[PDB]
Amino acid sequence: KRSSSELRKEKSRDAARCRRSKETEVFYELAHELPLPHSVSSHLDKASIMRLAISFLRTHKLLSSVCSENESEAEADQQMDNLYLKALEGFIAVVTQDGDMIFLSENISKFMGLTQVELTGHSIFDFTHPCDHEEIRENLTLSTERDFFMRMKCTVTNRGRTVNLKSATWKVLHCTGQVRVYNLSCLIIMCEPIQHPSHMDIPLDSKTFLSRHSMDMKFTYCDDRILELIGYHPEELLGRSAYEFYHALDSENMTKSHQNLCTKGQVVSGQYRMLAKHGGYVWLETQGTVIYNLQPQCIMCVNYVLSEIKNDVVFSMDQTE
Amino acid sequence: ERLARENHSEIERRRRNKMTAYITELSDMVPTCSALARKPDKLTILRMAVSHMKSLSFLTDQELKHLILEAADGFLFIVSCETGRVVYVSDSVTPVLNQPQSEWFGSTLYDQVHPDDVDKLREQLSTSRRSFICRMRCGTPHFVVVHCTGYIKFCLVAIGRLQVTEFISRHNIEGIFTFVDHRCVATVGYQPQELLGKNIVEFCHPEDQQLLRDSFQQVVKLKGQVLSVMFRFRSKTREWLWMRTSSFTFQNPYSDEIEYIICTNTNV
DNA sequence: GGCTGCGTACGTGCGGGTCGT
DNA sequence: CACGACCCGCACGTACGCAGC
Repeated sequence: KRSSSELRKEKSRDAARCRRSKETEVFYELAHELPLPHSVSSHLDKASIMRLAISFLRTHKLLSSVCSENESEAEADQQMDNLYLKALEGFIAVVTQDGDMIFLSENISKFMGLTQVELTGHSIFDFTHPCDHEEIRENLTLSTERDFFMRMKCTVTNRGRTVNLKSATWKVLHCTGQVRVYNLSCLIIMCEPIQHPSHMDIPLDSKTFLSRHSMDMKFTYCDDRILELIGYHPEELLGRSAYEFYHALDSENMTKSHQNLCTKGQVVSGQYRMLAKHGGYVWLETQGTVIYNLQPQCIMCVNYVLSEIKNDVVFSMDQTE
Repeated sequence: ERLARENHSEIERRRRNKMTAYITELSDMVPTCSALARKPDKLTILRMAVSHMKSLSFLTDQELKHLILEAADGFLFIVSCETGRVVYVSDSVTPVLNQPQSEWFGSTLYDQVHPDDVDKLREQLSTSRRSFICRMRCGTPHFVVVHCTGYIKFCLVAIGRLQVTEFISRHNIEGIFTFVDHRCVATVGYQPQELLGKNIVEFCHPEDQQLLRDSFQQVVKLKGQVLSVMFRFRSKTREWLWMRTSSFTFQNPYSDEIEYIICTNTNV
C-alpha cells in the first residue's frame, strides 16, 4: 500500500506547511502592530511577541480599571509628563500575582543594563537572586503599602558600560510602592539601586558625612565633619559598636537594616535618631554597603543628616559623662 | 553525542508547555475569546488577538504619570537653580502636602522647606543631577519628611515623595543602666541621669530583688528569647510601683555576641 | 470499522546566534 | 573572523485525537 502511503502524508506535509505559513505571517504582524517601533518590533523573537502582547494588554487592564480614565483627557500639562519620566532616579515595576513583570519602565536600561524589550512579561523569579524569592513572594500579596529590598541581575558593572546576561552581576534594589487590585491584584513599585561610595555618581554635602565600620558595625574610620554637626570627635567612636549610640525605639529597625546588610549587599535604613555627645539626638538616614576581597572585609556608610538636635534631654551613659 | 538528544527533546517539551500556556494566557485576555462558547483554534485565537490589539512606546507619559503617582505619594516641581523661586509644581502637591497651588506656585522653595534646611538646600543648588532629603510644610505646624529626586538644565526639575504609661531601657549583663528612655520621667518620675551610671536592683523591692538578679541571669541564658518579670519599684515619691518588664538579650546579627539587654518596662 | 478534512503534541535536522582558551 | 565549543529557536514531517457523508 504505497499507493495509499502517497496520499497519507503528502497532504499532511504541504497542508501543515500551509498552516505554518498562516501561523507565522499571523504572528509577525501582531509584533509589527506592537507599540514598539517596527525597527525592532519586526525582527522580534517568536515567544517574546506573546510576552509583550499579554503584558501590554494586562497593563491596560489594571490601568483602565484603576478607573482613572473618565476624567483622563484633562488633568495636567503634557510637557511636564515628558519631564516626569526623567526626574525620577530608579525604574518602575508593575508585577502581577505570580510575578510576571507586565511592565518595566524604559529607564531600566540605564541601571540594570537589561531592557524592558527583553524583560516585559517574564517571571520575576528568573531575574531575582534566590534567598530573596520568598521575601519578594511575601511582598507580592495580601495595609497595602510595600517597602523592601531585592537582588536583581545587572549587566553594566563598575566601569563596563555594557555586558551580556552570562556575566550577571547582582545589583541591590530599594523597592517602594503599592498593590492595586482588579479582579487578583498587582504590585506597583519604584525600585532604586543604591549608589556605591567609591563610585559616587552624585554630590554630597557638608551636611552629609561618611563613616566606615566592621562587619559588626564596630567603627574603623570616619571623617571629622561629625563634630560640627553632632558634637562627636571621630576618635571617640572607633572601638564602639554602632548599637550603643542608637536610640532604643529604632534599634529594632536598625537590627532589620543590619541583618539585611549582611543577607543582601546594601541597605538604606529608616529615618532613625542618634544620641549626640550631650543632650538629645539627631535624625539620620544611612546608606550602607559591604566591601569584599573573596571574602567580606568592610562596611562603608554614607550618612545623611536631617535635622538639628530634644536639645538637652540625656539618654545614655555616654552623655551622662 | 548521546547527551544532547534527551536534553533537547525535553527542552522542546518545556517550550511547548510554556508557549501553549502563553496562548491560553492570551485567550482569556482578549474579550472575544473569553466570552466565546469554547476554546477557539489557536490560529483564530490570535487572529482575534491582532484584531483587538490594533483597536487601541508601551505607555504614554500620562499613563505612567498616573502609574508612579500610584507608586509614591509624591509630586513634580521645577525651581530656578540659584534664586530658589518656584517655577512649576504638579497638582499632586495638594494630596501630598495640603498646599493650595496659588500658595505654592508663588513661593520660593527656601520659603517652603524647614528653616535650618535652607542652608543644606543651597548646597544642592551650586553650579550633573541631584537627589537628597528635606522637610516640608503641611498647612491647614507639623512638617513632613520628603525625599527629592531631580536634575539640571536655567533651572532644576525634580520629584518629591514621602516615605510611608510605659518606657524602654537598655542594660548590660550586670544590669547597669546604659540607655534610658525620656518618657521614663512620666512613668516613674525620674531624671535619666539619676538612673544612668548605676544598677537597677537597688530600685526593686528587698523581697523581690532576687527575682530580678536571677531573671537577668535567665535572660542572658535564654539567648535572644523574650521573658517577662513582675516586681516592685521605688518611685521618687517614695511610693512603690508594680512592673512587668519584658527583656531579651540582643546579640549582634553578624557576630551573635552580646550588646545589651533590652527591657520594655510597663506598669501594671 | 473504511479514508479523508481538521489540529494539537513529540522528536529530530538545519541555520544563525555567543562564547572562550 | 576564524573555529568546534556549543545553545537557541525554528520548522518540518509526522503521529495520536475527533468531526462527518
